[PDB]
Amino acid sequence: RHEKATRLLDLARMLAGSAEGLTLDEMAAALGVGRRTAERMRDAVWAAFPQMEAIDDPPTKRFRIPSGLDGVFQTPTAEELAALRVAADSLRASGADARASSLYALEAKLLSALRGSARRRVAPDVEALVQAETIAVHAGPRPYEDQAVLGAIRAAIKGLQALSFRYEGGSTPGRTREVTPLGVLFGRSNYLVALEGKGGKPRSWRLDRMSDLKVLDKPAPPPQDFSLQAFADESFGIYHDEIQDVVLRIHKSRAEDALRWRFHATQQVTPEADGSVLVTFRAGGMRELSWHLFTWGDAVEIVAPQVLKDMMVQELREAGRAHGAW
Amino acid sequence: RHEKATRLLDLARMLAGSAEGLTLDEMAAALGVGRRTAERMRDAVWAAFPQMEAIDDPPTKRFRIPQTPTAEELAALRVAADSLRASGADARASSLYALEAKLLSALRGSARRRVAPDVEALVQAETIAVHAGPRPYEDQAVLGAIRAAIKGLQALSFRYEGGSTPGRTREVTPLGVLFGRSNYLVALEGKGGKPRSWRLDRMSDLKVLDKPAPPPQDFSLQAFADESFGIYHDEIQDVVLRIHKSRAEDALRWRFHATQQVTPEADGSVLVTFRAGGMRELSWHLFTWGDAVEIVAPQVLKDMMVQELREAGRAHGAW
DNA sequence: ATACGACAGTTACTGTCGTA
DNA sequence: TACGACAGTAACTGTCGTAT
Repeated sequence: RHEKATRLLDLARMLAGSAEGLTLDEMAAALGVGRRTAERMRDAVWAAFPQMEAIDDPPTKRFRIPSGLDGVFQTPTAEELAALRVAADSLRASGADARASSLYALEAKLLSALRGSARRRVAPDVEALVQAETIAVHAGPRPYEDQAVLGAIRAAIKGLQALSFRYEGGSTPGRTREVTPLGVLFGRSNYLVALEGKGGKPRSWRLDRMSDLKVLDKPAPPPQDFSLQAFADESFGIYHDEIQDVVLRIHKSRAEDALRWRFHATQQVTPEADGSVLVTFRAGGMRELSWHLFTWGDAVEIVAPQVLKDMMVQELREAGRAHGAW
Repeated sequence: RHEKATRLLDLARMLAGSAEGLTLDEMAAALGVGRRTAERMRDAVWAAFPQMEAIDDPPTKRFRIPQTPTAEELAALRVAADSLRASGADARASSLYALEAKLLSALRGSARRRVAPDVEALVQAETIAVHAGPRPYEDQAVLGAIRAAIKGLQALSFRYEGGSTPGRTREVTPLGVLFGRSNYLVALEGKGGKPRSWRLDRMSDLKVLDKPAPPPQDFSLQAFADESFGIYHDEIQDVVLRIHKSRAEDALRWRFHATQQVTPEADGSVLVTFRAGGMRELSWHLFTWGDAVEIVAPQVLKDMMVQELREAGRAHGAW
């Protein structure tokens, strides 16, 4: 059959580039195949590539392939070249010209490394596909994706040196302040997560207001424990508040849409027996949450926390008087 | 054991050795498996490697098959695929990850291991703020027909579980796929006129038809995408907003529509022209401005607004 | 020629369980 | 771990034809 051998030669790919070895669990997690069949694939890949090295990492053996597969399995396929540029174009069409420029550069190198003769062959079908699909563009402020602002910032955190720049807003606009670069979070605007000097909690800043950029030659590292994605998932979006358990009651009117809906990274989607759906999660940013609570109209009732009652009826009198409801 | 997967790759190993073509009458001997199964191996590789060509010397067949980027590139490709896997977009992620693999594979060691520790320094110095909305229903298979029928220019007979006529199959011209709230297939019910959009959630028991259905020479999927602000294609109203003086900054650098024009003021406000339908979806986006917005044109925007406002207004005791 | 199917019969497909 | 084995059960196999 075909389906069975596809997933094998894809695992051979997963090991051909790890360069440290993804252990049997880390090699069979991207497949969810199972233990013993994963080891059977280990021998099928050895019976495919007897140069595949096993290396220890007690308490486990990590496996890698050091010398590349056959070129048959390395030169990319149509849908993958296509899906690279549909996303790179999506960035170009979301004002994110730098994030795109990098992926475009990839595509260029990815095609000159294809033998010229074969490129012309499946150059067109790529274009057919990229035309055929399109990604939505929801409405949200233009991303402040300037390379010079991102050249200093992907390098301040590289040498782990500090950085001082001029920002506008907050309680004190204009203060050219020095901070601890952690990483950039791409969102509605573009935001940089960083910390002032020492002491406190990592504040928020919008790239749109960055001038006087220098790579402050005064090294300063972060708290080693900290992954930026963890700080990301704190809030329901951007605004960082006192993190809040929330629980929502969805009518049956929108039951089966609530099942496949995605509120937060910490969802608790278990259905009431009587048709409703109760959803609990935990994050800050309770106003942006009310904004998403418009989308459901009369199909959800804020049950807890009762701070959402305040924020919701707040924004329904804030946009209700200015429109002509009450 | 596990023979089926390993004995097959050794077929593509010779389809890359030939460059002139091997026939079933040969391959069935160079594998010792027999002809009727050799006739299935070709189909298998053709499903993996459409690059396999069939040089035909009458009256038999023959068969043959025909970098070093910056950390920045790799980390950006990675973070993209991750923001895909974090959205439920399984089909579009699975491919960006595969593309990272196939070029990591083709890198020499002392460099592929020299910049392997550098990728993740970046991959955790950025992460993308995934947004609330349904999981895009992307199953490799129920988009696989659609790609075949767009390449082969064929038609797509598919059952549909929604839209006032659910239960039986119906033919359309496969025109495009718009990835949005959910995932969408825009098609022409019949031919001529304007396109109607179908949610992929409710399309199953598809089949590509050997009755090739050609699309018009002059259709633009991005245009139709713009035709409705957001998703559902209402009438195209000429939309006209005024944003109060405060949120000019984000308005001036906002992106309401692809056919939008941001005209500033003198009194303090900002004037907004654009043109597309979707009154509900836009009343939603205008809730996220509060009271800095005065709807001018059309009149149905005001209505859809007050409709979907007091619907929650009496629902949440705020009125 | 090859594509291509139906149809008994077989022997790999899982997951689970054992010892050196 | 690197390893078989258990049936338990769906796919793999090859005789046999149809189909230009």
